[PDB]
Amino acid sequence: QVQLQESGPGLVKPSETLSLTCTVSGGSLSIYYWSWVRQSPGKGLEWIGYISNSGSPTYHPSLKSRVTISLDTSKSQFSLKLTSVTAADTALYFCARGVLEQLAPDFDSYYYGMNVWGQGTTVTVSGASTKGPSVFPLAPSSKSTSGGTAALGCLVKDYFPEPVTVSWNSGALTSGVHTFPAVLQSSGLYSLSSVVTVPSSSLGTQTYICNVNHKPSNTKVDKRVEPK
Amino acid sequence: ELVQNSSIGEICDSPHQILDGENCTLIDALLGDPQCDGFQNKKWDLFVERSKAYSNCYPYDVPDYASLRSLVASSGTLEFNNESFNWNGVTQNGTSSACIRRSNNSFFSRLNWLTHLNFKYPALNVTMPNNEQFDKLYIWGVHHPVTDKDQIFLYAQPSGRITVSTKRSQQAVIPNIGFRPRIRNIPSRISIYWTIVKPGDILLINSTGNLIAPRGYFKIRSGKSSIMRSDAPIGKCKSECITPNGSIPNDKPFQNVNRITYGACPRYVKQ
Amino acid sequence: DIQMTQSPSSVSASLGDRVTLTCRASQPIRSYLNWYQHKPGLAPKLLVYAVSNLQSGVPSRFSGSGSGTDFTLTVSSLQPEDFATYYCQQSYSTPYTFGQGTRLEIKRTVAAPSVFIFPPSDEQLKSGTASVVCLLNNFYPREAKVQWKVDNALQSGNSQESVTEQDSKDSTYSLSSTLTLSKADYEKHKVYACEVTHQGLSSPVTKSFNRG
Ligand SMILES: *[C@@H]1O[C@H](CO)[C@@H](O[C@@H]2O[C@H](CO)[C@@H](O[C@@H]3O[C@H](CO)[C@@H](O)[C@H](O)[C@@H]3O)[C@H](O)[C@H]2NC(C)=O)[C@H](O)[C@H]1NC(C)=O
Ligand SMILES: *[C@@H]1O[C@H](CO)[C@@H](O[C@@H]2O[C@H](CO)[C@@H](O[C@@H]3O[C@H](CO)[C@@H](O)[C@H](O)[C@@H]3O)[C@H](O)[C@H]2NC(C)=O)[C@H](O)[C@H]1NC(C)=O
Repeated sequence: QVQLQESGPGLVKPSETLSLTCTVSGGSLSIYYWSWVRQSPGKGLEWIGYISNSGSPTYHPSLKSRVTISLDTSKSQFSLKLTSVTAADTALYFCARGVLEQLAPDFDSYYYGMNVWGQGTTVTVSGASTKGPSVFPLAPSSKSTSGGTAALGCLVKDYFPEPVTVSWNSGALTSGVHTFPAVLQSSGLYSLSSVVTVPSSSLGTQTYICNVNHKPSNTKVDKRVEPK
Repeated sequence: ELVQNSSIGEICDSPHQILDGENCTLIDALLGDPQCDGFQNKKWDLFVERSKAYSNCYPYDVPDYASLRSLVASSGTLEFNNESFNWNGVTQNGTSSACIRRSNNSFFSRLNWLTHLNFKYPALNVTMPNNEQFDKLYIWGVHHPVTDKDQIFLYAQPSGRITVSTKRSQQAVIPNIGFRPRIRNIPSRISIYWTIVKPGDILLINSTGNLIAPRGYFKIRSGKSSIMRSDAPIGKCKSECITPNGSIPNDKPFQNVNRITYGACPRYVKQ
Repeated sequence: DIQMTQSPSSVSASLGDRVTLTCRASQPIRSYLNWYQHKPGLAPKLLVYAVSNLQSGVPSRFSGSGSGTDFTLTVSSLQPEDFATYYCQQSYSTPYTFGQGTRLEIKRTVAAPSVFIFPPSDEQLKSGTASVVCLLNNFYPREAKVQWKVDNALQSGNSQESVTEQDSKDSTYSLSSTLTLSKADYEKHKVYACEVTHQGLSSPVTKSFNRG
């Protein structure tokens, strides 16, 4: 099969130079081209630039001299570099496999399809430094139960920047889990909540641990919740 | 106003023999595309391509598209003759579900798609003499599979090689295996190439796989015919001059309708 | 230098209906355009190569068309697992400008949420901040209204919320609201509650606790 994996920092201070790295899985190169696109918060996808297997790049003219993409077939990796970054560069960057073809019916110009994609690496450009979150228990009280269905969660509050990954019982609890997107409170920090609906009869029996990872703040937190 | 500021809007079928491509391009009819069966061996003084023309066969491409389009246009004839090549040791008449002829899996009518025979596809040494006194035009192709699996099941050879050569020329093509966006449920492609075999010269094919073999040659003489792109309908009238905006009488010494003309046409000037 | 425009921007269409999304171009493109399927937190997938040319793993109920400047996608029978948000590119010039995107709404199940509330943990209270969480689970439409009352005082400007994206298995949402107060403001009052008003709610629902 074929898969892509972007790797790089989650936060870059302004005026610095971003540097992310995508990775080839198990697919041939040859005619493939290799482009990245950055998804804004809701502004819409923006194309950046793409290199042939020979090593001939073309930028996106919106970024006048700010993009320099590279390629190295020895490690089957290729990186993109964004210089002189400013706050307008906060986005979610992807790497995708483009295939350049000339279709038979119309020869008039080239086609381009992003056959394979990667999940994304959230990148923020801001001056504020990183901070670890505080995980507080959302204890499943008697007032939090409805007709035998109880709910319990963990409040991951005050961290920077995005994102954080929350799991339950080291990933052994997925049914009924709703981890909400974080909100940016007035303190300039993020805060979300991850809950799970479980049968109320299993409260006095099952131990419920929530596990949180924050790659920027470099912290790994386990927090088991028991009601009281 | 010696310039005809507006044209007829229609193309006259006289005196020039006009052949409308309709749902077919010249190349699709040249290769023989299922919907283009009615263009075989059909002559034209001027061949009009339409913007609404597609292809409904097995996806391909042509590197030097502009050379081959002008060759067939200058000859004005799609007349080919089938020559019996010696394809011993291979399976002929390869079909695909993307090229439906007569409600059946088929292929380009003028191309023979070669696969292995009992999982053995030998090096092919094939000679064709061309004993005539006129240039032969051969149309052959190279198939690009999607996976090493597909390359193996089709040709029993991981690295195919093709070398179409004459006493004067020599062409070599290498397939390009890889995942490609599906075209009519097909992720594989074909690369089309042409070879002119002059009178007295010999055609030699050395192939080990991935060969879309030709079934015959075409007659080329670089005649008076040509090709044009237009959407104006073909009407019942008589007019010497023809432009992509319609026919034009040739009684005025100048013209500005379009810089592309054919036949006894007034000289073009700008607006 | 060269842009496009996709219409509409966001439209709801019920289960089993037939929706059409149109991408408008600045200049005629013939068939140098593509369409993609982008889901929550997942990598965008190709739907349409050129025009009406489908990719692997795409049902026949999807089908596009168009030429020149106008191209459309059409989902014959809308299914919940599709959902996603849809784009178009202009694969003809070098800028490769992408479409703005059109949100697809499932708009099928009509139900009210089961509402829960969570008091601030003593760990956070000892730190000088109180965060109350009101939970809304399994519910459509997205449009809801969660009001906070502290000793029957309508609260505003001190609360935030976020709505989960459509869980395709049940086509429902989940809403969480976090009321933030200082420690001094928390223990000074007694009654806290979140008042929920929603289409599926016959009457405004209130869950409350009475210590703080
Ligand atoms: C040139 O190509 C066009 C496009 O393929 C042809 O137009 C299409 O012709 C087919 C029949 O050959 C029509 O199919 C029918 O459509 C109806 C619904 O409209 C459907 O119920 C039938 O079962 C059948 O599939 C199709 O409608 C028609 N499309 C348009 C836009 O007219 C055209 O006939 C071709 N012309 C030549 C001379 O080959
Ligand atoms: C692949 O398909 C083509 C047809 O599309 C086959 O060509 C056919 O080959 C046979 C050879 O047995 C030809 O029959 C011969 O006809 C001549 C008269 O032209 C006759 O004198 C011979 O005695 C013999 O009967 C047949 O005409 C020819 N058809 C066409 C349309 O050219 C080809 O054989 C197929 N490939 C394989 C490997 O079978």
